[PDB]
Amino acid sequence: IQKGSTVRILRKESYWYNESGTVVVVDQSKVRYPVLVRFTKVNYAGTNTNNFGLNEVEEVV
Amino acid sequence: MKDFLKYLSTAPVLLTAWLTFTAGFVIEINRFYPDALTFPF
Amino acid sequence: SHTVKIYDTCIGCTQCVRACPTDVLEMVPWDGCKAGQIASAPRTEDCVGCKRCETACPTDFLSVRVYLGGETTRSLGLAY
Amino acid sequence: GLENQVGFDIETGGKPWDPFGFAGVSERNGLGILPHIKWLQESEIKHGRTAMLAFLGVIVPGSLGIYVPTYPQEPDFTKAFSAALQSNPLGMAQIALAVAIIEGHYYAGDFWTGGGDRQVGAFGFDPLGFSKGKSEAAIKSMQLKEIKNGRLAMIAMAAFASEKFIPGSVPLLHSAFPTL
Amino acid sequence: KVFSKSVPFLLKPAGLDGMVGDVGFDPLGFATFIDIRWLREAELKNGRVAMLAFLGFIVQEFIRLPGDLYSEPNGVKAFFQVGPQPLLQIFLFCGFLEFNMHKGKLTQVDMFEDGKREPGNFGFDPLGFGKDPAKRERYALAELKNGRLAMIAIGGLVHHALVTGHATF
Amino acid sequence: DIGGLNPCKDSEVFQKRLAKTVKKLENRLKKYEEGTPPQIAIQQQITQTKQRFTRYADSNLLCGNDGLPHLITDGRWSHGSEFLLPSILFLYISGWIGWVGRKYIRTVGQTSNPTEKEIIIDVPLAISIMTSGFLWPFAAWQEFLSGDLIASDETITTSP
Ligand code: CLA
Ligand code: CLA
Ligand SMILES: CC(/C=C/C=C(C)/C=C/[C@@]12O[C@]1(C)C[C@@H](O)CC2(C)C)=C\C=C\C=C(C)\C=C\C=C(C)\C=C\[C@@]12O[C@]1(C)C[C@@H](O)CC2(C)C
Ligand code: SF4
Repeated sequence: IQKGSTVRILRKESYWYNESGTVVVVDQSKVRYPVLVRFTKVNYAGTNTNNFGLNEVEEVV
Repeated sequence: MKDFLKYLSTAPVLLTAWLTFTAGFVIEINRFYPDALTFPF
Repeated sequence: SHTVKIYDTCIGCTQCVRACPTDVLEMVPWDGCKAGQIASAPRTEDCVGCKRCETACPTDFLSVRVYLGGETTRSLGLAY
Repeated sequence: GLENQVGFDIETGGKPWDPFGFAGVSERNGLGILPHIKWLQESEIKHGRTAMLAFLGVIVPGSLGIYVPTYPQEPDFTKAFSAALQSNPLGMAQIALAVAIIEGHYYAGDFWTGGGDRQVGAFGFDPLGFSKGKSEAAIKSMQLKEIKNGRLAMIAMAAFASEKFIPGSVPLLHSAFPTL
Repeated sequence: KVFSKSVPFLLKPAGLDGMVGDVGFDPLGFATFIDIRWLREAELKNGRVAMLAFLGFIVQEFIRLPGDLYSEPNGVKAFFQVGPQPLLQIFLFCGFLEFNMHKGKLTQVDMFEDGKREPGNFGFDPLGFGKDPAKRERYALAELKNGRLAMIAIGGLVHHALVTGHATF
Repeated sequence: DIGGLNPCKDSEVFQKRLAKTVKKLENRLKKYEEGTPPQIAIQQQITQTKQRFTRYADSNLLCGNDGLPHLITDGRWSHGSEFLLPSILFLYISGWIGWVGRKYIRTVGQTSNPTEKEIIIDVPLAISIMTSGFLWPFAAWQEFLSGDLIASDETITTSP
């Protein structure tokens, strides 16, 4: 995955679970949740972006 | 008359016009053929 | 006293600490995020349960969680 | 899928006639709620054979006057069932038992989801060697003839029922079967 | 500014350029918010239906068919005397024609979605009039003008029958 | 007949209801003067009442012991104009409404600002879609066949 890639959220406790988002940036450092994904639908708190782990996102073909 | 027509395209004005037209043709059907309990055919 | 837990989804944005009305949360060094900081709850005896801390949390499903528990004159906000 | 199955001929172009796409609804949403094409084809064969038998059974007794000796002489299929149900209860009971046994042995229930050891209307049943040794195209042609005759019998029986219910629905019917 | 040729005090309307009846007549700009191909298809169909219906009036009041049902010289009263059964058959036949002539795509969003469809071009030409392209444009313009005139006349005849009741004569 | 009811054309209580309503209207009519608009209005009321009662009598309508038309909605085509035909009419109209709404939602859902086009309707596109709903029974059984009518697993689900 990279910037601009489309991924499916696999985190169950997510307002965008099973949904598709756009990767903003994948951090190359040793952070726990490097993948930053932007969504079109705001969550219940109003935010439309979140940091996800490498195993919590699945790239769409 | 470019933004006025856009204003008339807003949800409230369009809904009011559509519901006014709808109530109008319903009321006029019931005036010209009143007391219709069953299908006319 | 109520129970406050911090989860590693913390991004160290400090919004929880600066929203606590009773000085329960504080920022401590960490190496799990870009900011290098994580929230801590070392003074939960002063926790009142107002949940302002998690109203300011930007992470998806929160990184600070307040579990209401036994009540105390401090946790009940009793000036009398 | 319909391109490689018996049933289509020159009457509907060269393509399988399926205006409503009913053959392709099994693969659609749901594990299985709509019949597979195999179930539909088995229903084809069963309904067509039953319709051919019923056409013979409304024509031969009602018109030609041929009757089994100890059976009611009723040239009317809307009353013959009950008349024989009272007159010869044992015969009707044995007919029902034979039908149930025949169907239970040739059960088509795995056809709903597709699959099974049998083929569509296999049934064995080739006593007088009509398909003893034949080319594959010949067997396919015979199967197509059977299916088309079954469809024609379906149409004839539906016409019988329609004329009995709505008079005048089939114009030539009473001029083609002058007796009831 | 160009200004329209038909309405000389109005600006030239857009979207009518490559058409066979363009006189610049669109003061309300119906071609701007409605597809021009659909508008021409609708104009041609309305015109053809109106022409057939006007001829139907004139023949009906004159000739009529044998039978008690078909005995009203007035078209409006003939619509009621004939009963629903003959009219519903005409409705279903017209529906069958609509389906087969447009080959499924019958709606405003479905028709002209793929293009390759000249507005009003059903390919119907058994007698062969129209092989010469020189007279084809004149025939198209004549058909359009006759259709418009027949729309006006069909309204006129129907409303004459309503306000008088006897016939057209 | 059906359910112990009787036709309203032979229901004495139905005619009693008609007579009582007409008598009340005429008594009201007595207290006004000449061809004044109140008398004209009351006379129109009487005429409409008589017409409505006559139409209900000659309508294959079954009346109970209270002299009121009862609806036979078991499904029989004999009383098909009471429920079945209005049922078909409503199903057509409501399917039209739902189809045009769904088509508009899916059409402006693929534009740059889908939410803007929901408070500020694209009247040209709206008119285009709305007049195309007359084929909603055919369009629905042409989109369901192609699998374009139903989503499969992109739909969101809660935690459990
Ligand atoms: C609950 C109903 C039920 C069930 C589960 C079975 C199960 C079975 N039957 Mg069976 N059967 C039943 C009723 C049932 N039968 C009835 C009522 C008859 C008529 C008397 C038969 C006659 C019959 C024969 C003749 C044969 C079987 C055979 C079989 C076996 C496998 C072949 C098969 O299914 O094809 C047969 C399939 C059917 C007969 C279809 C029956 C459909 C039923 C009537 C529908 C009931 C469903 C309904 C929703 C229940 C309502 C529940 C509640 C509301 C009351 C299998 C164990 C075969 C066997 O013994 O294999 C060695 C066999 O040859 N069955
Ligand atoms: C818009 C077209 C139209 C419509 C809706 C009607 C409707 C009607 N006509 Mg009529 N008619 C029409 C055109 C039309 N007509 C034309 C053009 C003529 C001149 C030939 C007639 C001559 C005519 C007579 C002589 C009589 C009627 C009568 C009637 C009434 C009873 C139905 C009947 O028997 O028709 C019969 C209609 C015809 C025999 C005319 C043929 C149909 C025309 C030619 C249209 C054909 C279009 C074609 C199939 C499709 C075009 C090609 C396609 C590729 C585009 C009914 C109200 C009867 C009536 O009630 O009398 C008062 C009657 O006696 N019509
Ligand atoms: C008004 C009208 C046309 C008006 C045209 C106008 C003003 C044109 C003006 C111009 O041209 C000039 C003057 C100069 C041009 O340079 C400029 C413009 C401005 C363009 C047509 C009506 C046209 C009206 C029409 C076509 C009505 C047809 C009605 C039918 C067929 C009815 C059938 C029924 O009534 C029965 C028979 C029995 C009923 O119970 C059932 C039904 C079915 C309802
Ligand atoms: S409740 Fe939330 S906000 Fe109030 S003190 Fe305890 S932690 Fe800080």
